[PDB]
Amino acid sequence: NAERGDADGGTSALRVTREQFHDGSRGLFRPHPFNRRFARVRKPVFPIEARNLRLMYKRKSKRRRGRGDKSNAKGIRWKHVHQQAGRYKGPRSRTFEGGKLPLY
Amino acid sequence: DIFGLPLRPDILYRCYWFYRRAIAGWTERMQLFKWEWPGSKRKLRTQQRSG
Amino acid sequence: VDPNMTVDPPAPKPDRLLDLWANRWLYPDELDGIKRNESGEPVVSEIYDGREHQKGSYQRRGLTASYRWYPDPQSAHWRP
Amino acid sequence: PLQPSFTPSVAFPAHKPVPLNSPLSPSVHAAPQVRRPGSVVRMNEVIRHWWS
Amino acid sequence: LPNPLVHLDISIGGRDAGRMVFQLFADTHPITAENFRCLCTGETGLGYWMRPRWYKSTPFHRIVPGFMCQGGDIHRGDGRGGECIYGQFFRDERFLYKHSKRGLLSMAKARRQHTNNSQFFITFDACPWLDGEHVVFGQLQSGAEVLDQIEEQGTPGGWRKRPVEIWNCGELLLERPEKLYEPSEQVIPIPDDVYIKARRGF
Amino acid sequence: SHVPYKVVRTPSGNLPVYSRVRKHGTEVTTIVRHAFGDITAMKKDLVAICEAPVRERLGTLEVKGLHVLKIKQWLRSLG
Amino acid sequence: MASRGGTLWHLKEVVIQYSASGNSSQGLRFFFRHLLHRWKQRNPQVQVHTVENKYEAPKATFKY
Amino acid sequence: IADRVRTSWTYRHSRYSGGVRFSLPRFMVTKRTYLSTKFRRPSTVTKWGNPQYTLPSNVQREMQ
Amino acid sequence: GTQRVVQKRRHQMRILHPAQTAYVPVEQRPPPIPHSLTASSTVKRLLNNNTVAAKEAAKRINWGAYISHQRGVRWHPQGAWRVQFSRRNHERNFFVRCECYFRVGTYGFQMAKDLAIRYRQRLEKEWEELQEQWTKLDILEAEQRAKYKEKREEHLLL
Amino acid sequence: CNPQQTRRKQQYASIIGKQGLSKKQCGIFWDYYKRKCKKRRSTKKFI
RNA sequence: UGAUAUAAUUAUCGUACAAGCACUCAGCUAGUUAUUGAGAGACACUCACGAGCCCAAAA
RNA sequence: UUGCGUACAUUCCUUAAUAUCUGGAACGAUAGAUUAUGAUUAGGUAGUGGAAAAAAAAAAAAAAAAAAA
RNA sequence: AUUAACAUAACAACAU
RNA sequence: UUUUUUUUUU
Repeated sequence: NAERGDADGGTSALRVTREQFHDGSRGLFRPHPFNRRFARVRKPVFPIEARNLRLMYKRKSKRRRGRGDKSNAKGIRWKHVHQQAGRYKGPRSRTFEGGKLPLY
Repeated sequence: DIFGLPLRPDILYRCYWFYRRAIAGWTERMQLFKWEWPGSKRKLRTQQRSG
Repeated sequence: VDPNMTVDPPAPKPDRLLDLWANRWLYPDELDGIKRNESGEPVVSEIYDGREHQKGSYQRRGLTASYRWYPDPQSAHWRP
Repeated sequence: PLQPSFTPSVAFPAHKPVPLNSPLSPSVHAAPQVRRPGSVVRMNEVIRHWWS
Repeated sequence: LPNPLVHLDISIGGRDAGRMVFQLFADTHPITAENFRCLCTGETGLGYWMRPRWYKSTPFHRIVPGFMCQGGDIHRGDGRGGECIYGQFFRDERFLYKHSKRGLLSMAKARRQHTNNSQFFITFDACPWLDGEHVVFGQLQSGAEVLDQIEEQGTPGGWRKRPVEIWNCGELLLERPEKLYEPSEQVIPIPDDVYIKARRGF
Repeated sequence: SHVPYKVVRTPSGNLPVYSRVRKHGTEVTTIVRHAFGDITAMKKDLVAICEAPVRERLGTLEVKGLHVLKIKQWLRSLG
Repeated sequence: MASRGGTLWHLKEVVIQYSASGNSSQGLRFFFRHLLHRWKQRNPQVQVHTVENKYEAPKATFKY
Repeated sequence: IADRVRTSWTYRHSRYSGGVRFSLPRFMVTKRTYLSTKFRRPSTVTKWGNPQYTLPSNVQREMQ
Repeated sequence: GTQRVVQKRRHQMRILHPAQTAYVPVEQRPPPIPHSLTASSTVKRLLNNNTVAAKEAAKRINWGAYISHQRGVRWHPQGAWRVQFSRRNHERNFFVRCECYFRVGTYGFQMAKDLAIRYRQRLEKEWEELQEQWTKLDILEAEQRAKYKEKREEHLLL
Repeated sequence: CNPQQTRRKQQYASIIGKQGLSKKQCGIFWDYYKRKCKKRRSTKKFI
């Protein structure tokens, strides 16, 4: 059972060999997934090696300031124009409130 | 329970990298600062009478 | 230019509907696997005739005899 | 075509399950099978489920 | 309920021509019928331009003998105008009836699809080629002698020999053309009232 | 059994199901751990039962909303 | 393309340089086994040649 | 990957980001040196790329 | 070290907790309402408005008509029946993506449904047949290859 | 951070993909090319 | 030959324009770092275990 | 009286959508080939977010691949 | 031996 | 050695 070929052009009880993998000598070429050489996708999963290990998820990239105008970096103009140039950006304190007494 | 577990490359990634980073140890790659060099402190060109 | 010309036939009925949505027309070799009834027509025809579902559909794929537009009263397609 | 020179080889339909009795059944209810280093089940399911 | 019975008084060159009477198909075309009846009665007030939405004192900008005669413009009266009670433009309606009778009424259209307005036209003869492109909502019941006189003022180029304007309008208080297909009942899951109710908060 | 999947109990004798709160108490979901077998059908079942979306994470099954109790009782019936 | 009533083609020769060990050439390699033979038959008017190169990226040259 | 960007709650994972769709028109532009046509067009080619002649028909026929 | 204290709420001398429901076993689960319906405005407002008029309208609304007992056939907010059939084949270089639509304004609510059903049913069989032909094609190819190899060996023997 | 690096990379790329290059030929890239070749030869080594 | 067109950059309410730098090219040169921090209604990724988690320095 | 010139169509063809709600909770699945009348769309300083690239170095995976040789 | 800026030369052009 | 440890429970 589960070994016939039931071919087109009517009916035919042609026996076939059920094989997951083949060399194409007697059918369709079915290479094993255990080979990067024979892989169709650039990023395989199953083949284990030092050069294949993946996170399975996109990783955050670096973003350096002052690298082109078109870049997705943070603001550069605000930091320079509309900002206190004192190397502290304010009083060297922790409870400053703008003249008025702190909360505490 | 040892030899019959799902294949998890994700875990292996970390596990692999751990050892590699460990192996590194301490690198001597260093660069000098402006003050670390041997030099003076005085100016070179005063503002007056020289554009 | 023949004044005794006749109106173009209606839209054709393709044998296979997969080619309409596929990226390439089936080759002659592949078309050999088409089941047919005693009448000679595809067996599949019983389920569905295969008529046009939308205005100016087959024309887009070029299955029509000739190309026509709004100016042509013989034409039938979507208009903005 | 009717009488080829060799027995053709064809795999099970990927759009359908496999009998449990078959060694190539990754289902949980698969029957016991004595395997050896190098034995691989039908990857159709295994690749899709790389963690389960 | 009984269908509306509107009337129009035409004046050719300042002379009282007569009084034509039309019957609107409210049963089949409620919206369309309603539009025309409201415009004729002038019971809606002003409009977009602060103008009264009334067919009174409107010229016919097109008179083609044996084909049709256009008119209804309230803004300019030339043809590049129109305004419905609903607004500028309104959606079309099912194409049930054909154009195979003398005196049939039908709305006009612009280059675009949905450009229906107050602008209508009366057909003088059968127009098969117009089938499906226009909505039929009215039929002449009496006063063909006025349409016959109006036909004389047309030219092949659509020119006008003498002024043609509607003097008075109003509504009277007290066989159909062919059909394109056979109407049949349909499944209406969502009630009509719901659509109205949705636009107000509910 | 009539299920293509099974669940493994904790050492302590508890089901692998918990809750999850994120974004200062504004995203409450449930977490399912230790899932084997045909998970594709499991997701269908879960979604059907819970009337809520299901996300397939990297080795964990998340379901929108708090359904811990429901999940637990569902699992207990299957065994 | 067709010319003079479809009695004259433009495309003459096609050379394809690929590798037998590079991973980037996987696609080419695959192509060379399934669709190459099928493609050739359909276009008998065009010559096709292949060049093996290990330490070189794949490419294709076309002659008209 | 996929057809479009999925904004649904079902697809909000880090594993769904990245990738690029194939495009023939764009493939012949991306990563390709630009070449100007100025001072390069032959005499046999019109402004619109159409074929051009450089000899009277009479002469052409005589020398054919 | 450091302490991480969580916030809590009080109400009637009771700790407020999120809503939770138990499990109710069911022998047979009925089909769900298509999600596509929500893509319109009439239902969107209905859902977004918690009022007696909405709750009454809900009752009146017939939800059972939009349910389709056929894979590949779905409702669309455009007022149509969408037919979906997507398949890929790299080996044979064949990719199909059906995007057929059956408009209501052209045929009708039931007619369109029926038609769509029929179309999907047809496509299934078509695909089946194509696959069956591809297998024999493959076989044939194999045979030709073997004969060519034998012919090649003949020349070496000569 | 300049035009010079582009020239060096283009030059390098033009010679990297070859075999049987002499020291006099390689130039400044001799070390790199030798390391590349030795790296490549690693695959042919068996137990 | 016909038609058409106010170098570039920063600040500024203001293309502000008769304000500031630059003849040109080559080399160098301005957001570096969590064994110590983090999700706080102007935006915060992901893995493992689970009512339990981590284990410091010797080694 | 009747006229006419004029700025802007996503009619045609080719792309794009990452702060949980565009159908999509669909289909397919061995790892996605881009929806043919499909709805909203795509001017932008400051600020914020997503994605593709930068020819190099390291890794003990650079020959199970048709035909030809 | 060596890139650019910079310096000189040769050839190429006709509906003018 | 640090942190966490339901306010519900027929």
